[PDB]
Amino acid sequence: MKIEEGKLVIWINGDKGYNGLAEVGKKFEKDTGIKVTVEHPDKLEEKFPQVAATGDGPDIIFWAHDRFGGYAQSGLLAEITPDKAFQDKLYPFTWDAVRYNGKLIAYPIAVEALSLIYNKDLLPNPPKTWEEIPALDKELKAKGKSALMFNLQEPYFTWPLIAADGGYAFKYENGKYDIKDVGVDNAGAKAGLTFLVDLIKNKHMNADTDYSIAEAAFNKGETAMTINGPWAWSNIDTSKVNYGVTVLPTFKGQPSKPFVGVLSAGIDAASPNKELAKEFLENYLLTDEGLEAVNKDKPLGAVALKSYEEELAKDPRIAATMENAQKGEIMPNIPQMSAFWYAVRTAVINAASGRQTVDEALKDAQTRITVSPFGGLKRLPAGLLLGHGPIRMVLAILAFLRFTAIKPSLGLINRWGSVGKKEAMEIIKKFKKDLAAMLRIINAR
Amino acid sequence: EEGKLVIWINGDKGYNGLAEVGKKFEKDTGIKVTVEHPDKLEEKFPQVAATGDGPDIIFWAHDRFGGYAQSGLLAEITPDKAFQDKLYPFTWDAVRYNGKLIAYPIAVEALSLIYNKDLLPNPPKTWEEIPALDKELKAKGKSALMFNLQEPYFTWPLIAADGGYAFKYENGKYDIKDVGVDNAGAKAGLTFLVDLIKNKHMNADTDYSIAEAAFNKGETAMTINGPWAWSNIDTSKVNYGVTVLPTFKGQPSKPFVGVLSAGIDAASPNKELAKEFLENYLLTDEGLEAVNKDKPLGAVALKSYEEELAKDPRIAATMENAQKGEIMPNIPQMSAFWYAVRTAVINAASGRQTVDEALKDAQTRITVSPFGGLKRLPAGLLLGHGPIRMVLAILAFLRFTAIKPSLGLINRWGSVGKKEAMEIIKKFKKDLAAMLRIINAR
Ligand SMILES: OC[C@H]1O[C@H](O[C@H]2[C@H](O)[C@@H](O)[C@@H](O)O[C@@H]2CO)[C@H](O)[C@@H](O)[C@@H]1O
Ligand SMILES: OC[C@H]1O[C@H](O[C@H]2[C@H](O)[C@@H](O)[C@@H](O)O[C@@H]2CO)[C@H](O)[C@@H](O)[C@@H]1O
Repeated sequence: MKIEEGKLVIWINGDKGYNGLAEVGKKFEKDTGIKVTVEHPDKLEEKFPQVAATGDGPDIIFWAHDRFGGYAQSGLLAEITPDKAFQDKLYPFTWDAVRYNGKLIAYPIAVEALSLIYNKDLLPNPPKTWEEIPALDKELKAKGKSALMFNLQEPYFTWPLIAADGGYAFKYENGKYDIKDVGVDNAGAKAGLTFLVDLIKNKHMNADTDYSIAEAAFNKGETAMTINGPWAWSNIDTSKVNYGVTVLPTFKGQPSKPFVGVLSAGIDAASPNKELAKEFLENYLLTDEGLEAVNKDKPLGAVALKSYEEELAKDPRIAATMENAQKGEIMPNIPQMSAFWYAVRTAVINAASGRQTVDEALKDAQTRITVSPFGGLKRLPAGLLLGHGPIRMVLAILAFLRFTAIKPSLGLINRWGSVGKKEAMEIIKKFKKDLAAMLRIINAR
Repeated sequence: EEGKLVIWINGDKGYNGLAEVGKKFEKDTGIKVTVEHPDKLEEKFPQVAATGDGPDIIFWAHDRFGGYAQSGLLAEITPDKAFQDKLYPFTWDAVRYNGKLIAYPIAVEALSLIYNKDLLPNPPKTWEEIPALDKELKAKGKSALMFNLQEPYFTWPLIAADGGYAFKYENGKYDIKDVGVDNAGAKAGLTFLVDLIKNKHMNADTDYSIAEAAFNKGETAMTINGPWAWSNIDTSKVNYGVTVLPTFKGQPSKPFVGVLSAGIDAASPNKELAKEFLENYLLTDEGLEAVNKDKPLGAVALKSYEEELAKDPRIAATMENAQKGEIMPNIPQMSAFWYAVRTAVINAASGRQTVDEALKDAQTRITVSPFGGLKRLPAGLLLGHGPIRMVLAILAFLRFTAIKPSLGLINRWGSVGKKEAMEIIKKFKKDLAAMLRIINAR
């Protein structure tokens, strides 16, 4: 939504406790008279880099830390410099997750990892291994039930199994990720995705199953197990299903390795409410009371705030969450992560639907990820400098030529003379908007 | 501002007489007409065009307008058939570019040999006479010849005499690949000029102001200048004659002929005002007379008044030297030509370069000038290599067109110095604003 000075607009995912966040925003307005609006737009992580620094986006964006590296590379995030006093209140490993090229670029909020969730009434002792689940499903099927439903549309949920036997995103040693060494192709990844695919083939799961379908099934008591994060516990509580939260099953004796996200709050680089945002984040949200308000709505997991984390550590569900976290890996925050997640999402969906073989799917994913950094434009359109092409491109290259004090061709200046007054004026105004965004990003540094 | 008129014209021309017709315009229209004469106005204009910091009307030799037009800085002019017949057809030609009229022709101007009758009763008819002439005058405490050596315009008539030429003219087009700055003719003309200097007949530092002061005080017998110069000379009370330029190897001195022209900025909100001013106030008998009465224009483009003044012997001399020379080309490449020859002449004059050095340098420099427009991006730009301004510009292009930049390019964006990038981008925004003012004025 359109940002004004003297107000705060926040984006969070629709699965997070946005209503509880709205409540701490209410206390903020009570004290400051500054209105806080919380929104949960669809595809906000894709949306943000598109509207950032223009004024059409939020002042504050919430998301797992993995996407913030790409934002920062674009310069879309304000640098966070909290006082050492505040920085001490949060676990250091959580600040690590939001540090990019020597700069802190967001506030860590909570650590989230997937767990195995099970119906204690249907399944008193959940399976310790993935390999046991087919026999278990056959057993539950005879009673009109299902062994396991979790959404297969999002790579976040299937990745833990794919990584169990040796799959990895980017090779990590010391403090660096090797963008040339991707592990989506290897034997471990294939074995993990193959087991998943066989699950579907043998009718133990359906390839179409998404978040909504899996949640409803578990919450209605139709399935004995699901895989989900702390945010899901609220709805399960409401359905009164007697459930347990535990360690994910092993694959080939090895733990499922979930990617660990740190839910983090970023401040838009061009925001005129930067001081406002930092006050809200530091002094209202990242407190025992602010976190409890959000956690009350939808559980955060293990909060980054030492004070409240120790208080919530007692909960067995959170201990299970943290146990899975230790067995998994903190997500890298590098820009290539976007390419990784996109390529792997395609591979899992294609393999699961029998659309491609496992080997075909993963080879494609690996190639797509390995080559992504080498992308970008390499040549201008053949006749752009001659004045050939869409009017938008032509006015853009004329702008380029003027910026660099270089004389345009005759074919190009003819287009400039021939363009309609209304057409050129709308196209340019957009350019003005782009230039203004660029200046705001540089100025915020 | 809207409802005001700002005009630029060279400072040695009749800007005061021009301001007079402007007060006339203000009397009948209520719109104030401001006249300014910035130094290097012909170089400054493309810098300030469409920004709001420049003039509504710019006066200059037709020479420079082909370049202005190519950058879209000029408004197309479309006078009636009635007004067009008022001016000589050959002057409308000089202000034709890409099948469009881009300025109003005012007057035709060419250089002439001006001489002191008291010091030199019969002026030299050849150039080769001048050295010995200088010796004769030096014994009387005088000088033979002083004229501006800092501007290629004043030297060119000598350089072009023995076969030096700007751009070849075949058919109805100028051969952009055929430049004659390095040939034997150009060599002979400049070498002589240089030997003239090393033999202390002239000084390489001599500029417009110095030469004018010397002639008008009667310290030098000759100078080389345009019709605009006659006004100050009249006032100095020096008895002078305006005659044909000297010869060189029996061949005539070939001055480049200029048509003083008035042009309107593409972004002017007062274009309608400007056109009425130029057509109905300036380019009349009364308007031109007012200007010519300040500083002589030469042979004006208005048929009527040119006929009334083709009686003055000074204009007769002007036109006489004009026939011997050539009308300047108005192509965009003319800008690179003048700059290249300016350096070659200044360099040779100071012994900084030998003549062959200076001309070969200018020649290849004029032949490889990119007025034909950009054909390729610089090597490695899209890979993120090059000067920061260019890299920032291409990143802007990419954002404008929603195209993904390379990683090298993205790396330059994060690596750029803040103050440097900010000044470049603020500049970009002003450039974009100028483009919009041009469109908004249509
Ligand atoms: O899918 C719901 C769940 O996904 C998120 O994980 C993301 C990752 O963070 C994104 O950058 C993108 O790559 O897709 C992944 C899902 O495949 C969050 O970590 C989590 O909070 C959110 O609820
Ligand atoms: O000398 C280079 C210069 O020559 C011409 O400039 C003349 C101008 O045309 C005259 O009207 C008068 O102002 O004297 C000037 C030279 O001092 C060209 O018009 C100009 O573009 C070129 O650079």
